[PDB]
Amino acid sequence: LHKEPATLIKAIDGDTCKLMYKGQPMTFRLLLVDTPETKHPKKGVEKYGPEASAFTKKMVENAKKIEVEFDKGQRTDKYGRGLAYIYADGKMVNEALVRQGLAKVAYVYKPNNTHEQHLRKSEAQAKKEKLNIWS
Ligand SMILES: Cc1cn([C@H]2C[C@H](OP(=O)(O)O)[C@@H](COP(=O)(O)O)O2)c(=O)[nH]c1=O
Ligand SMILES: [Ca+2]
Repeated sequence: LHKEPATLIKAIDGDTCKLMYKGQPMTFRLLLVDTPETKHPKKGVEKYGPEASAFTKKMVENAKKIEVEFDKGQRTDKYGRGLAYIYADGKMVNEALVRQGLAKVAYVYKPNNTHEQHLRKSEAQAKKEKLNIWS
């Protein structure tokens, strides 16, 4: 995979944000994970949703550098959101969230699953430690 620079425009929630990519604003959705919902009425504000948003927001807003890394399959979903692993100063937001128990490994669609095992080992550690979602 290859990392590419991006510029934070606006953090929306734990797993969705707007970034300037290739001189074009677009919303991105984190690959392989799912932070709780805070916008959709069908799900309501799920437990830990706000916590996940705050964690992500702090992480991306305080970064000197943001990079996006597409996987080997499709680069956008049906809603036109970019699908990537996002790094804030070299730290993967997707993993950071899972490690804290603020996200679950979800939507594993191949061939977009290069980092699946890494994220799963982190989720296991969070459950093991009974963190947030796993408390
Ligand atoms: C992470 C991801 C989400 N999605 C879709 C699945 C869900 O569609 P439906 O909305 O039709 O259920 C939605 C979940 O994202 P949200 O957590 O933003 O809702 O986005 C993909 O298509 N591919 C992906 O890799
Ligand atoms: Ca979500």
